[PDB]
Amino acid sequence: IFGAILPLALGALKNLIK
Repeated sequence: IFGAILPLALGALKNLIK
């Protein structure tokens, strides 16, 4: 759940900034 959504988004972020 949140412990899976929060981390996922945390990565998507890296996929945005790089």
